[PDB]
Amino acid sequence: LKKLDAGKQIKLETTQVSGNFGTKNSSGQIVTEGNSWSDYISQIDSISASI
Amino acid sequence: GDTLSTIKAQENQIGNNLSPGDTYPKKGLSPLALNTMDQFSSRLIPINYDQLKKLDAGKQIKLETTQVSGNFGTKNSSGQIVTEGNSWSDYISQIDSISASIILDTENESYERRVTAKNLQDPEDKTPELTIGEAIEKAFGATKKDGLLYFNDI
Amino acid sequence: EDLDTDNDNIPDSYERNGYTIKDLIAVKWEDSFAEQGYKKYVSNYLESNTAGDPYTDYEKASGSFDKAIKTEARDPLVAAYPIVGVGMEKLIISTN
Ligand SMILES: [Ca+2]
Ligand SMILES: [Ca+2]
Repeated sequence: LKKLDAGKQIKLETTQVSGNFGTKNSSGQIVTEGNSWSDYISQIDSISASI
Repeated sequence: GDTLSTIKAQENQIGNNLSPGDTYPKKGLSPLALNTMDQFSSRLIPINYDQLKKLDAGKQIKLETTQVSGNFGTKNSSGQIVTEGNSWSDYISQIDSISASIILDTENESYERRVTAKNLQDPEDKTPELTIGEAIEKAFGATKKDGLLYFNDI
Repeated sequence: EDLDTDNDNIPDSYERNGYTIKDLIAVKWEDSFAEQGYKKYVSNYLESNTAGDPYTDYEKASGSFDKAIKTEARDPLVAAYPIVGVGMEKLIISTN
């Protein structure tokens, strides 16, 4: 706190994010529960070039 | 005009059964207390200091029932009645959107009924059309004697 | 015709030209139906949810979906998507 009130600033860094994607079930209804992105993040990053 | 709190019924204040015309607690029993605010009945309802000063000067706290939840019963693949997962909030709006409400006082015994009303701007609505008299006769079970409707004797 | 690509209950040609729902069946639209109160519907013939809402083309056109949604939502080209907001009325401060 003594550092904070003397002018220093707190920086916020996002280490990771989580979230689901949408897909069709046996019916025509979109379901986005249990379809995580962390399963495909590494696989996509391992075979792709970032632009 | 200040809403002090809105509290949903916890496990202590849930009525297992409520028949038509019945009451929970049943007639002849004291009213149930509602003095817990959180979800696990671990916190008591607080009020402010100015609110308490209002309360001790004669002002009254009113109670308003905004909504009511509950289940209904049906038969599964066996002959056993199951009332879990079935809710009334799925059908409340659909029933209210196509029905006309009718009430009847009859000396402190109220009846509230909903009767299907046909839409005349929809050519594909085949629900039969009823007058007000037919709707009143159907909803309350009144009988006809000489072209007039009697509820039981009134 | 009898082709059905989106595999709903409405043929593709009826979707392309025009159709109306009567007796829970989609029929070719004729201009004489407008005096009876019927409506003319046209929608995508390669999709099952033309508007993006959960209900399909046949459900919306036939009104087989929920009965509390407005009549304007029954044509396939209008989405039945609610818009809910919150409005504050007053604030109470309890000094500690
Ligand atoms: Ca089709
Ligand atoms: Ca279609």
